[PDB]
Amino acid sequence: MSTRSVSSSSYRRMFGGPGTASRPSSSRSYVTTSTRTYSLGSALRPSTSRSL
Amino acid sequence: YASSPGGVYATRSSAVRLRSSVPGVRLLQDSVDFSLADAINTEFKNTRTNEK
Repeated sequence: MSTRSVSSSSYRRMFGGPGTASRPSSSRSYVTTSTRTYSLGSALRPSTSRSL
Repeated sequence: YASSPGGVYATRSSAVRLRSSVPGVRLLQDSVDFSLADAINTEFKNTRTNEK
């Protein structure tokens, strides 16, 4: 006794699917940086009466 | 006279009676036939009813 039942094992190699070359998910899942710069726009013109 | 009926050695067929490997990986190809071999056992009944 045989049959004509199809005999697919893994049969076309064995390695997963085509299928995930691990495209790198960069950490832009962080918060975008705080651009907290400051302008000292006042003291750079030392506004004082020397008339004393 | 004394005729011997000796020499009638019936051969027990001992086919594997298991389909491909474990419970099978094929089914169609197991040679649906053998009622031909038992209809040939009745051909050799009717052949001996003829021949004698």
